[PDB]
Amino acid sequence: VCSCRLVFCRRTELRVGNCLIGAVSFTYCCT
Amino acid sequence: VCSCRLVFCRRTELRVGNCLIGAVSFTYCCTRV
Repeated sequence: VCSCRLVFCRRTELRVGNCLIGAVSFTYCCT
Repeated sequence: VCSCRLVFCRRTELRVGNCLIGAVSFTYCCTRV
């Protein structure tokens, strides 16, 4: 499952891309 | 729950932004209420 986080992904996740919400790039993380 | 979809969200969902994955800009969608 994936989560849009603020900065870091969890130790259980890898960064797959960005989640862009109102001109700000959050970090898209998947297990 | 939120999802990355191609092109359109579902009717019952809120379009909240985009998932940028590799070359593709997907639509970031979340379930309403």
